[PDB]
Amino acid sequence: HRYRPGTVALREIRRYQKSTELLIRKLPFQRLVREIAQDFKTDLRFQSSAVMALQEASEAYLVGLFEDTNLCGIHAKRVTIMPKDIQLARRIRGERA
Amino acid sequence: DFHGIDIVINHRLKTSKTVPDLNNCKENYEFLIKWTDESHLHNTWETYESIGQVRGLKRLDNYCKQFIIEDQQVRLDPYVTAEDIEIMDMERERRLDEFEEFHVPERIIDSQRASLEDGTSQLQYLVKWRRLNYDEATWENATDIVKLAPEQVKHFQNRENSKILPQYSSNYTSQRPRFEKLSVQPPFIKGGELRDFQLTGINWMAFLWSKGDNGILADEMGLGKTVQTVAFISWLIFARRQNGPHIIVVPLSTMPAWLDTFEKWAPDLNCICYMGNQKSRDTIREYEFYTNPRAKGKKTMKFNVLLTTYEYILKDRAELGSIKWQFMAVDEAHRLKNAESSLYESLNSFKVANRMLITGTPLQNNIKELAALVNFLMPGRFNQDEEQEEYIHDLHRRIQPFILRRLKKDVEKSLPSKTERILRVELSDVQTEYYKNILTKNYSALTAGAKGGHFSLLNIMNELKKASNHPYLFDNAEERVLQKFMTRENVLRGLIMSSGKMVLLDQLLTRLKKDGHRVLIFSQMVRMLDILGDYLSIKGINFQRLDGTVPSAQRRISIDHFNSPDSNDFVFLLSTRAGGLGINLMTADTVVIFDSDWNPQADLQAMARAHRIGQKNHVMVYRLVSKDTVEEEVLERARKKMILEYDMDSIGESEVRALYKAILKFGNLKEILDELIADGTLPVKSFEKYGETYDEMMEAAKDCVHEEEKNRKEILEKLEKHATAYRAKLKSGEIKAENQPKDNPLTRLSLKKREKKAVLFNFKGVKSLNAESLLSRVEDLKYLKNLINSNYKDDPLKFSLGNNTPKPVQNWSSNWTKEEDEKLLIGVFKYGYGSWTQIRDDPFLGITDKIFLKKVPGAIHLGRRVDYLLSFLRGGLN
DNA sequence: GCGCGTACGTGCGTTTAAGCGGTGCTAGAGCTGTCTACGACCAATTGAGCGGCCTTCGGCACCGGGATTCTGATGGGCGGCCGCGTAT
DNA sequence: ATACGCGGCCGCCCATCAGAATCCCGGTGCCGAGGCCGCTCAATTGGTCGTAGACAGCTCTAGCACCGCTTAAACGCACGTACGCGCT
Ligand SMILES: Nc1ncnc2c1ncn2[C@@H]1O[C@H](COP(=O)(O)OP(=O)(O)O)[C@@H](O)[C@H]1O
Ligand code: BEF
Repeated sequence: HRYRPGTVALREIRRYQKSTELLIRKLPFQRLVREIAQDFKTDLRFQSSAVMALQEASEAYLVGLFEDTNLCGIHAKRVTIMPKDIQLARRIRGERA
Repeated sequence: DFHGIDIVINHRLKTSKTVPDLNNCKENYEFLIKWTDESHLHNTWETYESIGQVRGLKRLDNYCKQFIIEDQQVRLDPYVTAEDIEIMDMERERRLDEFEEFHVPERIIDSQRASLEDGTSQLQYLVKWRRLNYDEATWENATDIVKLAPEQVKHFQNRENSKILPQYSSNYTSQRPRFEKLSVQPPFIKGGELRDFQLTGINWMAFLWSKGDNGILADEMGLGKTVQTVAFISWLIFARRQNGPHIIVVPLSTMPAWLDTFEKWAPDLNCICYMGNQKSRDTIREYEFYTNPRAKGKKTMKFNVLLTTYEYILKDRAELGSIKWQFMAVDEAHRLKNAESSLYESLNSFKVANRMLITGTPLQNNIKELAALVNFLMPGRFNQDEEQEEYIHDLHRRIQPFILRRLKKDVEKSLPSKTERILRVELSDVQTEYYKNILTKNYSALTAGAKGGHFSLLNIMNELKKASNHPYLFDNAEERVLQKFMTRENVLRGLIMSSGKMVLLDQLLTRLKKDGHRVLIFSQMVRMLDILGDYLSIKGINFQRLDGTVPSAQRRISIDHFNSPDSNDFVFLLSTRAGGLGINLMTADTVVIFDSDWNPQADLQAMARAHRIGQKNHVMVYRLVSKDTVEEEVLERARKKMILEYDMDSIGESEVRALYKAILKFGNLKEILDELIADGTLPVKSFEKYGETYDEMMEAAKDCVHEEEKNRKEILEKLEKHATAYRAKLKSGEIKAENQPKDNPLTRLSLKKREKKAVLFNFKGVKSLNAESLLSRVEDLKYLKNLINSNYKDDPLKFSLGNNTPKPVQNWSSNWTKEEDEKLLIGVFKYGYGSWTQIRDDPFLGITDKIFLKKVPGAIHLGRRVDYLLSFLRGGLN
């Protein structure tokens, strides 16, 4: 496999693409919601899927984010996603001010 | 693969201030180092300038770091008490105890002859060590293997030789052999004698064994249930000749018991388990097969019995599914409770013939399991006030067969008595606050209001129940009852006080404390157990905890430490499912219950671990029933729940080719009939059929031998008769001595006597069988077997030549002297003629680098060597 | 950070075409007015559609039997052992 | 006292019988169209009434076009400064 410099960097990427499993765990996420959902109302219940569905939404939501972030990052002469790279992306999409 | 550091064992001083620096350890400390990829046994006292940069530097440095500070906390500080000195030293003591047991070997896995750099080949054994799993078994040569553990090697040979594999089992598939009621205890129970309720149990299992039906063992919690299966396994093996690899699945908690329970009640069948991970996975397969891979299902077969944890079933469902099994054992088979289980249809795929569950699971709680058990043992086979008689007419008549119900009324006559007392504890101060406020969101939302939301139902019917007696199970409880703002007395007092149960327990505990009873605490919740972990240490009572979070090795150490004759700790705390998991406690008398275990019967076994056949101190049980709470009601439902509790044709030429070689190798082979058949050498035929063929084969051998001798004998007389006639002429001068004919009788006679030609015959199979070769070795070995037997019996090797002189072998490559011959003979006496690697490798012989099978002597040289010695000392060359 | 390069901002003069209010013209939106076709509604009969329930052959990947090739003890015959041994 | 005989040992080429391994034929499990089907409640069928909306007439806004006086805005070019972007 050639040498070692930036060897995995592109490798993991590819394997992750071929797959289609959830990027983030499905146990911490499950409480995260239960916990905030309480603050806006009491005595809450949850459909098995409802979360499954959120996970799907969210994950997908972030990737998408990163996907631009990357571009921005490239624009900059950089291969590094940065704390702001996040902001511009959002700002111009418009949720971020 | 390199010589690098693996671990730390021992630390000591190297040489004759306030804190030792690393230099001090380097110039004043010697440390025992275990090397990488190498057993424990080769450990070296080495420093840093001694070895230099070696791969692996990390563990010593830290361990030295641990060492430096350790030195400051035993001798170099006055805040240290009496007790820390006890622990800081103690560690040294235990750290070595877990290191010592690796030196003792526990099983030899296989034997490989591998070559060395001096051109030599030496035998090595794959050695397995004590209380460790199949990994890191490294090869060690045989020289010292028997020099430290002779017993292992003796047994190592025995299994390989004891041809009793699943290769010869009787065809009773179609139909069975009529079976017999046993009176006596089978000559296969070395562990002892059982009683009058362990042999009959066995006679039913084996009794419906011959029906083609499977059965349920439903006896009390510990009526030698395990002995009944092991003996059941033993008598189905030397009764109906079943070598059929029996599969047994037991709990990860209860197997170590079983092994010893299997290796002490029945020596002769070996018991190889399944308890590893990745590496093991391979070693199991190393011995699980013969000759690497195998066409079809032609595995030669190297086990019968196994033990499997419930994990491992499901992780590798597939490989067992393929291999056939016809007998099943399982431990505490209440698992198959629902008919939607994963192991519930996992077990059904394993081609099987008979099953065997053995648990005391009550079978009226739900009718599901009652049916599930019946559906599982027998796939296919399956109220009203006035039809109930009609109903149990159907249920009693059908259910019984595959069922066993039998009371203690046995072995309990010796064992000291059983007893249980309830406890009515009423509520406290801070208690009502959280018995009252919690059933609303008044002050439950003021303090910890964010969490209120999720626990709100938890707290109602599956907490209040659990958080009724003790409110200390959340956050805003600890300072609630402590009325002040470090105090040590108050914390102890403040915690004992809040609960009705804590005080009641503290006083009873004290009450028996001075009288002398060992007390048990079974709590439902993990944390309660830390809670107490925190209090009892403080007030100085020696204990250990028994949770759901502990390595098999660590679990095992303490359980034994506890049942030993002189153990200080009379306090031991356990779990409901984790506590009653398995095991037994035989020293313990008292057991106390904090809260009922949301159900009837989880407690009944929970006391079963302590109340067993052994206990000689009666028994004592306390149940802390909360008053004016929610504990009460379940207790009543619990009651509702437990209301009901109910000839091979002839021998062909190839065998005749098989038998002839075996005689040259072993001599009379009539005694050894089965051992050869078990392994490749012989087909399965009745004992006589071979024995008669063995005898006529020599009978054919001698007749040809004599007939030939007679004929030459008759001619030889005729030639000498002529020979004398010439002799008269020779001294008379008619023919002169220095001018006598080319051909004349003297020459004819000479060639005739010096006749050299093998003697031959047929035997309805072989071509031109050697008549003399067979007769000569049969007798010579008979003689050597006879003399050493009657003078050197107890120890073979002492065998001596004494004066008698057999030829010197000057020019052979290696040292050859009379002692070497002494062993050479014993070697065949032990292994047979013609197998010489066997003889050369043997640790006992000591001939290992004097044999070379340009280097002499090789295989024929020895072959030449024995025939000459054996004839020589009987006087054969006469 | 720094340094090189150059392109893009700022200016003036030249130049080009928008914006303004002026008129004229008629097209196409918006209104208006009568008819009647096509969609809603109510009826009664009929099978497409949904839950409930279990089917069969073909394809991936593990498999099966028979002739054939390579390794091991066997064996008479020509040679060599130089060292104990009987006969004169 | 002195010389001849030989004896198993051994390298040699030369012979026999079993075991290993490749090719000739294979069974097995998984996936995806199929079939069966049946109680039935939504679409279809035959049918009446009435009303939107097509359609023809009409008039009456506003979108187009067109022109010329006036001029602000665009244009193009000249000059240099202060950034884009390249390197380290
Ligand atoms: N039938 C028996 N005969 C002799 N000894 C027994 C018998 N049953 C049990 N024992 C002894 O009692 C101990 C535990 O046996 P048992 O009570 O059946 O196991 P468990 O804890 O599973 O019930 C063992 O150490 C064994 O020596
Ligand atoms: F019968 Be037991 F608890 F192994």
